[PDB]
Amino acid sequence: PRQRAIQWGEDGRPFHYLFYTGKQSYYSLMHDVYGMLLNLEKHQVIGSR
Amino acid sequence: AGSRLETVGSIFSRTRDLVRAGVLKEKPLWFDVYDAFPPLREPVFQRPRVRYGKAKAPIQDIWYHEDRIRAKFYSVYGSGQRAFDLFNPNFKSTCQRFVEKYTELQKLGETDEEKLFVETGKALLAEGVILRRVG
Amino acid sequence: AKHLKFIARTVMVQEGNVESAYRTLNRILTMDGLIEDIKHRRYYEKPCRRRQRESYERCRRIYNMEMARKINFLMRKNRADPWQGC
Amino acid sequence: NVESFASMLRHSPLTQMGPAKDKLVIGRIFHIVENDLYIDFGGKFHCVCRRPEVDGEKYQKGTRVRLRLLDLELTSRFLGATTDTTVLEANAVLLGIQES
Amino acid sequence: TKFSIYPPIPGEESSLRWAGKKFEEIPIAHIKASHNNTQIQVVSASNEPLAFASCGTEGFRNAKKGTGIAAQTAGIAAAARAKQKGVIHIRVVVKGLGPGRLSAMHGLIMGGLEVISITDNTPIPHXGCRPRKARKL
Amino acid sequence: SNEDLPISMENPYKEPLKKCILCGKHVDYKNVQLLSQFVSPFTGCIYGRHITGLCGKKQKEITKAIKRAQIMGFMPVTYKDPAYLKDPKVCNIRYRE
RNA sequence: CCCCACUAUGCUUAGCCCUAAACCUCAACAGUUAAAUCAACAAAACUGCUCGCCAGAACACUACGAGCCACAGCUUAAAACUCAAA
Ligand code: FES
Ligand SMILES: [K+]
Ligand SMILES: [Mg+2]
Ligand SMILES: [Mg+2]
Ligand SMILES: [Mg+2]
Ligand SMILES: [Mg+2]
Ligand SMILES: [Mg+2]
Ligand SMILES: [Mg+2]
Ligand SMILES: [Mg+2]
Ligand SMILES: [Mg+2]
Repeated sequence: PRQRAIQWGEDGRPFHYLFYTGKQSYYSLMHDVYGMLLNLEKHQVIGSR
Repeated sequence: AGSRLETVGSIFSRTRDLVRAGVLKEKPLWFDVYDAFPPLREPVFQRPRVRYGKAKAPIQDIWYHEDRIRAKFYSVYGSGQRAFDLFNPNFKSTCQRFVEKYTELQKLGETDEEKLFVETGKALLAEGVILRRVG
Repeated sequence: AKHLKFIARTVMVQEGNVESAYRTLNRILTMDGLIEDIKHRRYYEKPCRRRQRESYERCRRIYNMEMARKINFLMRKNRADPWQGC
Repeated sequence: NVESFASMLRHSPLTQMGPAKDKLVIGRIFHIVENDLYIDFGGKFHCVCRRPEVDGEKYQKGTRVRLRLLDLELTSRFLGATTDTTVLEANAVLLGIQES
Repeated sequence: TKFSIYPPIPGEESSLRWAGKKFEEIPIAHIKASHNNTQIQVVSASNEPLAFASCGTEGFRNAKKGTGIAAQTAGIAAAARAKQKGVIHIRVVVKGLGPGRLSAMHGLIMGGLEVISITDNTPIPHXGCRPRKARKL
Repeated sequence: SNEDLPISMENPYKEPLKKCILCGKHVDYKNVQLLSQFVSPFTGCIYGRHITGLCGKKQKEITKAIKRAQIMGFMPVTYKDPAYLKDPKVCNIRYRE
C-alpha cells in the first residue's frame, strides 16, 4: 500500500502550511478551489460523473 | 514530564518552576523571549464573575460639549439630506459645519444659547447652505 | 336581561352565507374569551386551582413570546452562505 | 506635536455623526451572494441588503450606494442570558445608488 | 353600500328590508343547545310562539338526543311548522355550546327558512351561582 | 491636561420616553365616548393593555372609569353603545370576517 | 370513583375555637459583589449583629403535668422497650 511521505524534516517543521489541520491535502484543495472562484468574480453530463 | 494545569498560574510560572525542580530538562524555545520581553499582565486564568448590588462597570459614556449642539441641530433641522461619507477621514457634515460656526460665534463673546443658535443658521444661509426646518 | 336585545354578540348574514357568519360569531366570542369562560364555568374551579392555571398561562405566554423573539432575531442570518468553501 | 487618540476620536466622522438611527450614509458593495448585497459604510460591521427589484443589474461589486442606517450592530439580550446575542451585522435600508 | 355585520339599531333609519319587513319585525328562532338535548322555538317579533321542536319531541332518546343529526332533525321540524305560519326570514338566537348549536341552524335552513342574523345569548354570570364540583375521571 | 478628552454629562441625544394615547388627559366616567373606545363592540368586554396600548396607570383609570359609568347608568355593560361604533379605532384588535 | 335528591355547612349577626404544605419550604436589621463562585438541588456567593430554634432513627402532632369559653380539642412535651441505621 502506498505510504504517506514524511510530513516534516529533521528540524521538525512541517512542510505544508496547513499541516496542523490534520487534512493538509484536502484543505489545500478547498483553498485552491475557493481562490479560483474569487478570481472569476474579480474578472467578471451524460458521459462523465 | 510537565504540567497541563492551565488554571494554576501561567505557562511562565509553571515552566519556570518545573525547570528549577529539574522536571523539565531543557527550557522551551519561547522561555527566554518571555523573560526578556514579558507581557504587561502575566496570563493567569481567572473566572469572570457577575456584578451584584452596587457594583457597576467603570466604563464611562463618551460625550463632548458639541454633542449638545448636535442634538439641537438634529431636532430643529433633522439629519441633512446630504449623505455621510464615513470613508473620508476629513468629511464635514452640515451639522459639523453648523457646530464649527456655532463655536466661532461663542468665542466672539456671545453667551446666550437661544440667540447663539439663531445667528448661526443665518450665517450658513448667507454662505449658501440649505437648512430646511423639520417643523 | 335589562339591556337591549340583538346588539350584543350579533352578526348579520351576508348573501345567505350562514357558515361564514357563524364562524365570524365564533371567532368574536373566542377572541373576547367568552368560549373559554363558558367552558371553565361548567364545573367549579377552586380558587387555588384557578391561580395555578392563571399563573401557568401567564408564564407560558411570556416564554413563547420570548422564544419567538429569539428565533426572529436569529433568523436574520438564514441567508445563503457568503463564504462557501471556507 | 503628535496627535493623540482622544483627538482622533473626537474629530472622527463616526463620532461626529452621533446616533446612527435614520442617518443617511454612503456604502460600498464589496461582496454579493445571489441577490444579497454586502455593503460596508464605514462602521464596525457591514450590512446585508437585498438587491432592489428596479435596476438590479446596476448593483455590482464596488458600486457605491445610499443607505439609511438603523443600527450599527444588531444585538439583543434574551431571557436567561448573561450577555447580549449579536448577529455581527448592521441594520440599514438600501435606498438606491449614489451618482455624480 | 358596503356590508355591515353589525345589526341595524332600532329607531334609526335603515334601508335594509326582508319581504318589506324591518329587522325589528323579523321572527326569532330561539335555539337552546344543551349538552344532552337541543330545543328550538320560533317566535314572532311580538313574542307569539309559532313553532317548537326538540330532539326529544322528534323521537330521539338518551344519548341520541345529544347529537348533531338529532338537532338538525329538530330544526327541520320547527322550520316546517313555522313555514306553514308564514315565516321565511328568521333571526337566530342560540344559547349554549351543545352539539346542536350549529346543526340546529342548518336544519332551519334545510326546512325552508332564511337566517338573516345570528345572535349568541349563552348565559355568562359576572361573578352568580356556584357550579357543581369537578368530576373525577 | 488634554482638551479632547471626553467630558461627563447626561446623554444629549436621549429620546423622550414613550407615552400612551391618553397620557396627560383626564379620564372621566361621564365621557362614555372615550371609555367606549376600550370595550368590545360585540360583548362589552374591557380590553387588556396589550390591546389598548395604554400604560398601567391609564389602563387602571379607564377600567375604574368604565366600571363606575356602567353601574351609575352612563354606559352599557354587555355591548358597546352603537352610537360610538364609528369613533377612531385605537385598539389593536381585528374582528370581522 | 360515575348519576340524582337533600341536610349540616359555605352567608348575616353576636360570641367562641386558635389550627394549615398558616410555604418565597429564604428569621429581623445592616452591608458587600472582591475573594474560593459553589458538596448537590433549590433561589448567585457571602459578612456584621440580634433573637428564635436544633443535636441519630422510631416511640411521638403520643403519655403524664399545667394552662385554656377549648370537654372526641388546642398549646407545651417526655420516658421505657427497639434498631444500625434513619
Ligand atoms: S404614559 Fe403617561 S399616563 Fe400613560
Ligand atoms: K409553598
Ligand atoms: Mg342549607
Ligand atoms: Mg354576601
Ligand atoms: Mg397561604
Ligand atoms: Mg425575629
Ligand atoms: Mg431524635
Ligand atoms: Mg395537629
Ligand atoms: Mg395532644
Ligand atoms: Mg392531659
